[PDB]
Amino acid sequence: GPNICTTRGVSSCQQCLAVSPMCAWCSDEALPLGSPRCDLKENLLKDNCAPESIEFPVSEARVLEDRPLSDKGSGDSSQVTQVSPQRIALRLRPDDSKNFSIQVRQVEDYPVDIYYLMDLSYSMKDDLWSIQNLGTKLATQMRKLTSNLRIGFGAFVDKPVSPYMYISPPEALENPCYDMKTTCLPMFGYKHVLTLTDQVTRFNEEVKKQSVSRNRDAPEGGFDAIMQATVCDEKIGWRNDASHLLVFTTDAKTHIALDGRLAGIVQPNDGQCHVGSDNHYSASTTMDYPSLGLMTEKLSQKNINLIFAVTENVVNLYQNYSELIPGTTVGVLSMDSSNVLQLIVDAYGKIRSKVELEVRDLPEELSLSFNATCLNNEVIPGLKSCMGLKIGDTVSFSIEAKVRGCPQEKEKSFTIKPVGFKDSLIVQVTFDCDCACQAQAEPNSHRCNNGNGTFECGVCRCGPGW
Amino acid sequence: LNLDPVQLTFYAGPNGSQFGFSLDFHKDSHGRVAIVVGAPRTLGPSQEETGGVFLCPWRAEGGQCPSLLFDLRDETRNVGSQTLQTFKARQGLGASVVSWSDVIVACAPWQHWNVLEKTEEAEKTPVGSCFLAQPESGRRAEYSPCRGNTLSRIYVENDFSWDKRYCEAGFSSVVTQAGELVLGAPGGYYFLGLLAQAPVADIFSSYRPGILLWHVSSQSLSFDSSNPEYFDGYWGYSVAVGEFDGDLNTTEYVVGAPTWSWTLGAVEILDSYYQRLHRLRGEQMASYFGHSVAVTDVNGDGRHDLLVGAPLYMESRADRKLAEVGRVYLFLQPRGPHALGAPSLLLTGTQLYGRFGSAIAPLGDLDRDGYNDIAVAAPYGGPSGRGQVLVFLGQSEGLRSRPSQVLDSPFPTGSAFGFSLRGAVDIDDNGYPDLIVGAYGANQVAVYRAQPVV
Amino acid sequence: DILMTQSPSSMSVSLGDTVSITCHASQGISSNIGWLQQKPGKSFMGLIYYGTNLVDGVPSRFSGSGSGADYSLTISSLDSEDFADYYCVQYAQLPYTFGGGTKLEIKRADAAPTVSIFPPSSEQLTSGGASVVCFLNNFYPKDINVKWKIDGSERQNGVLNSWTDQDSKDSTYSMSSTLTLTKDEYERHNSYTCEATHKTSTSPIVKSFNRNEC
Amino acid sequence: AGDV
Amino acid sequence: EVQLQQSGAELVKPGASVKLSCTASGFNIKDTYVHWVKQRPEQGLEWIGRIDPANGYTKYDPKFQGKATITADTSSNTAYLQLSSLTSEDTAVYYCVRPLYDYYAMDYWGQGTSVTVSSAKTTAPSVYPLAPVCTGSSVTLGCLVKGYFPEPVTLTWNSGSLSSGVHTFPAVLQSDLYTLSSSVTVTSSTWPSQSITCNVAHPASSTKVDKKIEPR
Ligand SMILES: *[C@@H]1O[C@H](CO)[C@@H](O[C@@H]2O[C@H](CO)[C@@H](O[C@@H]3O[C@H](CO[C@H]4O[C@H](CO)[C@@H](O)[C@H](O)[C@@H]4O)[C@@H](O)[C@H](O[C@H]4O[C@H](CO)[C@@H](O)[C@H](O)[C@@H]4O)[C@@H]3O)[C@H](O)[C@H]2NC(C)=O)[C@H](O)[C@H]1NC(C)=O
Ligand SMILES: *[C@@H]1O[C@H](CO)[C@@H](O[C@@H]2O[C@H](CO)[C@@H](O)[C@H](O)[C@H]2NC(C)=O)[C@H](O)[C@H]1NC(C)=O
Ligand SMILES: *[C@@H]1O[C@H](CO)[C@@H](O)[C@H](O)[C@H]1NC(C)=O
Ligand SMILES: [Ca+2]
Ligand SMILES: [Ca+2]
Ligand SMILES: [Ca+2]
Ligand SMILES: [Ca+2]
Ligand SMILES: [Mn+2]
Ligand SMILES: [Mn+2]
Ligand SMILES: [Mn+2]
Repeated sequence: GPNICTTRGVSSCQQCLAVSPMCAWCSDEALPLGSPRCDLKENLLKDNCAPESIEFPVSEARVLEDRPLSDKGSGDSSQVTQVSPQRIALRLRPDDSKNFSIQVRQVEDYPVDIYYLMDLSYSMKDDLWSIQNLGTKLATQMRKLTSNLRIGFGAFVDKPVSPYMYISPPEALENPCYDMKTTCLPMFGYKHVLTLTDQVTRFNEEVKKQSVSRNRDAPEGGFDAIMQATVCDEKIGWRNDASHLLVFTTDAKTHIALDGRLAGIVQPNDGQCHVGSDNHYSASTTMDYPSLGLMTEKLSQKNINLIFAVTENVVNLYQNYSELIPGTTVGVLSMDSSNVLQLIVDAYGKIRSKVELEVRDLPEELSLSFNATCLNNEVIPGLKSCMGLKIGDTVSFSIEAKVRGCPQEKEKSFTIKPVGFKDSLIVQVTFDCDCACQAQAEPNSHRCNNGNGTFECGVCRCGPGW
Repeated sequence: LNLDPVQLTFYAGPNGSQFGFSLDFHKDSHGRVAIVVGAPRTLGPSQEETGGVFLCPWRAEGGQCPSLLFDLRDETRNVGSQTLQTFKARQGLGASVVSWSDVIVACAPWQHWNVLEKTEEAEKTPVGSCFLAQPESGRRAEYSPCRGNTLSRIYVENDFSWDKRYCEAGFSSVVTQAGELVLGAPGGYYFLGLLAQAPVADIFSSYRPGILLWHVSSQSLSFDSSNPEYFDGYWGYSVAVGEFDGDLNTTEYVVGAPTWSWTLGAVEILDSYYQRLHRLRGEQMASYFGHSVAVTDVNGDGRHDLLVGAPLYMESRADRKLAEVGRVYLFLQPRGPHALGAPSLLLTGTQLYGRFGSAIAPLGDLDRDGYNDIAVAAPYGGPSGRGQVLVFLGQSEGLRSRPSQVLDSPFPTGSAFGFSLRGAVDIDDNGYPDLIVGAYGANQVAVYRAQPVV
Repeated sequence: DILMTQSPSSMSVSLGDTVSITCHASQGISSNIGWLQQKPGKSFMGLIYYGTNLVDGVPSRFSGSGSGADYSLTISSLDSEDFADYYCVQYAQLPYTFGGGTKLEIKRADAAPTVSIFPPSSEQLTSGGASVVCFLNNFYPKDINVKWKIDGSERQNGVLNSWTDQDSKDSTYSMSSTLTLTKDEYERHNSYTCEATHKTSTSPIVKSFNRNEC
Repeated sequence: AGDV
Repeated sequence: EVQLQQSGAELVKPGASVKLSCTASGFNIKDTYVHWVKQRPEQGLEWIGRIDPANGYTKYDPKFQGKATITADTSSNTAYLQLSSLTSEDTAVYYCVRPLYDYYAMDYWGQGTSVTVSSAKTTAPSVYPLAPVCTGSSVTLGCLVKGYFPEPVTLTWNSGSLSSGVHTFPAVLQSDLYTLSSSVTVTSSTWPSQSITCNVAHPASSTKVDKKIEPR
């Protein structure tokens, strides 16, 4: 009987396919006048339609790259696979949809970069003595989780300028601790000390040569240091295929954007690198502290996992910042940084205890829906993020792509990628809205009103200009 | 709505002087409007930055302006077996300017101060100072309430109480209609922040050059606090005045503390005795809620209304992601003695890192419809990120949620177009109030004249 | 400490005159000086501070000047009220120090004193005391010297002098010299004299009496 | 207090 | 208006201690420094010390270190000067001083507080008449007031009647006791024609003696 395919009374093969994904078109000549050329595929064959002349695209989804998930992220030349498939071809006809799967693995024994970013204001004097053996002890505990560990060290205080800095007497500049009975380093905004290296004894001996400085106001300029340690890739030494951990320790509050005006600094943070051969932040006295948003951008950009390792007196503070900088973790530091080791290990575990999908370059007309399979084959509909995972665990998502109408561009491509991951699934989309018989149309056909029309797909169409 | 974005007027200062960092309208004794402009990086005599002030006469053509000269020499006074020292290097004279009557107040928030006694010192610190002038008569005066002669040792022995050594008085400024100057000092009491008030008349009559430390008996400073909520709050980052207690004889102060309560930010309304009447809390941390404040009746009920800027507010968008765009809060004063409730309106920026709400300027009644209007700045906003100023019109229920007019920066990138604003003054005397916009990054000021409504 | 040599110690001047008091410091004080006024039998009133700045309420006929270690107070057109004491004070260093002081006095024509001597009363003598009084009234200038003589020989022990401030009416001065002896010692002698030495007369103005004889 |  | 209202005159014995005051009026004592100054006829003016009533810190001339102790109570808006182990040299007038504008100046002065240190008990004056010896157109009489303590004493002639042509001299300290003299001049036709009396009152011991001047 009649259906939405026939009752719509289409005019061409193109219009026929746009009605519904179940519709087909017949391009045969020997077809009765009353018999419609746009009906179910089962009905056209029933009406003696030539199988070759039947236009009926089907929405499909075939894989192109389907590497297996790697058991070990150790070694290799970034041949590690933690997403599967890595690429698939997708074909859709108007208003239709198709389903496909993706797998994700938090790989075991994956390389890790840890950059220790330390407050060395006078308040942190007791803290320095504690971590004089951290590097080797941190190597011992992380060796259980990775064979490719690199560590580095950087330190900050505050912008070396009044009123943050003591500027009187002249003796106070060379030695901010002059009025007391001790010596300490001159003020410094931020300074890089140790580039990320697998030689852990370098960390220890660099720390043993460090000492604190002294400034006037309790809030310190640690965000300046977070920025530079992020956007100075080559100097800090972040590896491409590795988990990037930026550890931030302090016992005090922090200066934020627009605080710099108290030192006469008004120029917004430009988000660029300003750490030269002298390994000091040069724009410290001329450029304002960075905003949280700007920090978030660069952290996300360089795949840096920020870790606030602060003391109890300011846990609430950084916990609230952490919510304004997604992917940020917080750990409670002791008054002398004695527990900084375990803090980091728990943070790293917490970091890799989540898989959250993200979508890039998705066309306007395409919409998606997800079902997550976390823990033990438990399907969680309308969700795209698993949690409570461990290293070596695996999850999977079922994904449906629903196209609206027929776009102008018949081919596009978007990416499915977990947050903080290197690998990704590239979906190659192809909108099959047209018919193959159109490629062999007959313009100005003898069959259509003395050449005033075009004969394609067995029917007469009004040509260009009419 | 009816500002003219086609035929502007441009005033300009020296290259790298930050000419336009602050500005205000100035009427002489005859009622002739001028434009005072602060240029906090203007070179001094020793070829070193000291800042400077310019008094620009109204000319439709614009151009260069004459300096309003102030003393720029470092002073020294050996007295009371002590040595008083003032240091004006990089003091930032013109980092804020304000006009009242035929008098101009220009401040140097970073003027440093030290006192020496034998081997001890009070420490070299930025107490800040304010320079006052009566251009027509040439009279000059100063005001530096945070100057002290206490030694470093004493502050330590007293646990750094009442430490005004870093006040940076003049950071923000305002003058009551009664002629009472009010200076925001975000560094006062060890970076808690304080306010300092004193009649302009008493300033001039009590000032003599060379004294450096003198008493202004009629002055009034706010108070220290043991409450951690006020620590590093920069109470006085911005200041304004208004009527919020129903008593027309008393004048209330509005103070911004953008880092109040662990960077939550806050704005407080006070009586002239610094007793708190209301407190508006920030909505989001590090948003710098209280960066700028404005007082004007926008809905025409005769009751002043309060506007607060949080230029670093991050708006919530799709996929749990945030975007720093800035926000402005409108608080309508209720009928009679009642607390200011929740914000009547939330205006949010659109351009990322645009800093919408960095400046908020009462325009008076721009379109002459009977409701006062305002102008908000997004100094790094607009599609080009060059900067924008957005006009919002008053209405019976507060403000329009959408701008009536948008002024795109006529300057290059990095000019900070809109960092300073001032309105509600008819400069060409055409019966319509006008708008001046500073762009210190470009060392220029733009004047927008209001025309009849199309 | 810093010494303050104020000069002159006194001056005789008239109304409408322009005068100048000076002050010399033992070292530089960079204008850190103040001037004061103490009217007769009253408190102090501020005149100048920081060398040249008038205190509020002070007439402009006063003026301060100087630098380094030499400073001056000048009064143009003297008023009747201006006749009083004046002191300079430095506050360049602690301790603060003052000048010796300067007293402005009304000038007038010279005038010889009216001397009068008075032997011991009968009441005093019957009590065991003996006081001879010698008044020296209405004279100018103030510079005067009295000398007691018993039997023509100078006596310096047991003398008690007292002077009046410049009289408001005739602008003169007066003095009261009192010689006190015991009753027993008063009767050992006979003659009692007081000599007045003034610039109005080279010869001393003598007045005396003889005990018992009258 | 400050940096302590 | 600024006024410094000090305490009344004190009268104490040596070895004891005394505490003067200086109450602020029309302003807060806490605003400025508060100095104390000592004044004597011979030695002139001397600076004792200062205090900042906002915190209580003091400074002293090393001459007065031990005797002078300056304090202040912001509550009563008053500043005090304690003196200890008093002596005859401490006999002086004491003023409290504050500046006008200059932090270090000495502009506003209190009326002052008179101090007198003496072991002298309250003694009544011995009044003696003074008649001339056995001529001119003008005659001069007198009246001695000897051996009284403490000050002051009011002296008149004919009970305030005869006032013009009179010279009452300042009192002088004679061995812990005061001595005072007064003279008067008229025409020869007036005396001994008209009765002239010397009225002396010493409110301390409450004594109003009257001696008539008789010729010899
Ligand atoms: C880090 O971020 C957290 C989360 O925002 C902040 O914690 C909040 O702090 C504010 C102010 O200190 C608290 O606000 C108060 O809420 C009370 C009602 O809350 C109850 O119910 C919640 C339900 O979860 C409980 O968690 C909570 O314990 C309470 O039992 C009100 O009673 C308060 O009102 C009084 O004060 C306000 C002004 O603050 C007045 O306007 C009112 O009229 C009234 O007088 C107040 O609203 C909030 O409860 C806290 N939340 C949590 C979860 O702790 C931290 O302060 C912040 N820290 C830093 C360093 O940034
Ligand atoms: C996501 O999970 C939902 C389960 O709630 C799936 O939906 C049901 O799927 C069947 C297919 O066998 C349909 O016939 C039903 O109509 C669906 N019910 C709904 C949507 O309420 C859905 O297919 C899953 N999506 C993907 C991409 O796997
Ligand atoms: C499409 O969905 C069906 C059932 O929902 C499933 O069996 C099939 O594997 C899915 N296709 C892909 C490519 O995952
Ligand atoms: Ca009021
Ligand atoms: Ca209103
Ligand atoms: Ca309007
Ligand atoms: Ca106009
Ligand atoms: Mn610490
Ligand atoms: Mn700091
Ligand atoms: Mn610190």
